[PDB]
Formats: sequence, C-alpha cells, structure tokens
Amino acid sequence: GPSCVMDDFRDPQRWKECAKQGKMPCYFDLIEENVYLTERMQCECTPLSKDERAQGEIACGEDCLNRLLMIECSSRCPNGDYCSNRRFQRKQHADVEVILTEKKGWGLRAAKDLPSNTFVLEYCGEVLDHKEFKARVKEYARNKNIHYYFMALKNDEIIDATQKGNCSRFMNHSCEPNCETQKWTVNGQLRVGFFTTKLVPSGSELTFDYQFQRYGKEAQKCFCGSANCRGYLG
Ligand SMILES: CCCCC[NH2+][C@@H](CC[C@H]([NH3+])C(=O)O)C[C@H]1O[C@@H](n2cnc3c(N)ncnc32)[C@H](O)[C@@H]1O
Ligand SMILES: [Zn+2]
Ligand SMILES: [Zn+2]
Ligand SMILES: [Zn+2]
Repeated sequence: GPSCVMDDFRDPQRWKECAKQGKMPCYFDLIEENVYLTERMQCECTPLSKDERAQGEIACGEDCLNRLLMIECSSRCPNGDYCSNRRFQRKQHADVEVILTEKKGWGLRAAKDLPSNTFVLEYCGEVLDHKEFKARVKEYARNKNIHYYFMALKNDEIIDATQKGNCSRFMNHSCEPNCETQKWTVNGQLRVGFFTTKLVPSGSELTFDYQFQRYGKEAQKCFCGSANCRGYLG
C-alpha cells in the first residue's frame, strides 16, 4: 500500500490527517525514550589505531566483554567516539519504514540490507511498577477492544507499549521471525531493543516472535505465512 519514514511520525497534525486518509497508521503518542510513571565497567578492548580502523577492524566489536554481556560502553571507553557498542545512547537504529501489509495492518520493513545482529529500534513505552501494572491489567480487562503489549525489564519495571511507544509498535508477529528482543544495560538502566537474527534484505518485513513478550488473553489468527506457522498468536 503506502509507506512512511520515521520523520512522518514527528508531525502530529500532518500524521492525524494522513491516518484519516488511510495513508498513515492510526495516531498514538510517540516517545523516543522510555517514560517512567514513578520516580524510582570498562571493557578490556585495545583502543584501535587509525591504520586498524581503516583496515576494517571493529572498535568494541564481537569480542568486547561489555558487548558479550549486553552492556553498552560509557563515554569513558578506550575506543572513545569510534566505539560501535553505544547504539542505544547514540540512537543508531536501522533504516526502517512503515508499510501497509495485505492482512496484518501496518508493518515495519528494512529500507536497507540489515546484517545479522543489527540494532533495529528500541522497544519504547511507559515503564510501570508492580502497582501501576496491576491497575493497568485491571483497566485493560474492561476496555476489551484494547490490545495490550508488555515487556518485563525486571520485577518492579514493566514496559507498557499499549498507549505510548515508537515505531516498534508496527513490528508484526512471525512464527519464523527475523528479529528478537535483547535486554541491554545502558548507563545502569535496563533497555530492550529489537535485533535482527539473520541478514534481512532491503524491502523485507521485520518480524518477531510475540511469545517473548506479555500480551492478550485473546489469540489472533496468524497470517505470518511461515512453513512452520503455529496458526495463532495468543
Ligand atoms: C511492541 C511490539 C508489539 C506491539 C504490537 N504490534 C501490533 C502490530 C501493529 C499492527 N499491525 C498495526 O497495524 O498497527 C500487534 C497487532 O498486529 C496484528 N498482527 C501482528 N502480527 C500478526 C500476524 N502474524 N497475523 C495476524 N495479525 C498480526 C494483530 O492485530 C496484533 O494484535
Ligand atoms: Zn570493548
Ligand atoms: Zn566500547
Ligand atoms: Zn504464523
């Protein structure tokens, strides 16, 4: 159908008028970082030379101890600004577009080829404690037309993407997905991101397996079209 770049989502008034025309998804409150509703490690990498970086060597690449432990480097990194392990902080998300699919509503696609383990986008939302989550579950169990999406960070920290979020709201489900969520520590805070699990060619829909989040006592029929399709997302 039609397509949308992430900048289109940054003008609320132009967005609302495109959604009435069916040219953009339904309006929602866009946030580019988690909002908390209640007030709540150097790597052993050798800093790379000018000659090393030019010859193709990766600063805080696959061998970074921080990276292997899913910890981003701080501003105190030996590799400084050339450090490739500060993706959440530097907002180094993938080139992605929002597209209308045939059967699954709006979806996310790769606008460039994305190698395996590429940061796609952060899973953003309102972060809830115990009590707020309990009140929200109760409020949702009345509305019934509400499709609730939760991602636990830790026990007293649950991401709610149902009302506020970013374009990771458009990530559809697949039974044979090409993305996964990963939970990272970023300057002491737990953050979750979508990361590709294979090379995703340009134009390919970006998908994840919904079983790794908390969502709907309801069970939607599945149009992922995978050979291994389980028939439902419930
Ligand atoms: C924060 C990550 C998930 C945040 C929720 N994301 C929406 C997708 C955005 C929607 N597409 C739109 O248009 O806004 C979930 C809903 O999409 C639908 N959906 C998805 N995947 C399949 C499938 N595989 N088969 C059928 N429907 C699907 C179904 O209604 C489901 O509740
Ligand atoms: Zn490192
Ligand atoms: Zn680093
Ligand atoms: Zn399926």
